[PDB]
Amino acid sequence: TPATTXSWTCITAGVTVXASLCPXTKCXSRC
Repeated sequence: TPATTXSWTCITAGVTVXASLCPXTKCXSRC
């Protein structure tokens, strides 16, 4: 796995948590 320096993996994994609680996350962002 050519996972250089925090690529897609780092992106998706982190994004997911924020959109979980992070304010503004359920306001149409996921609904």
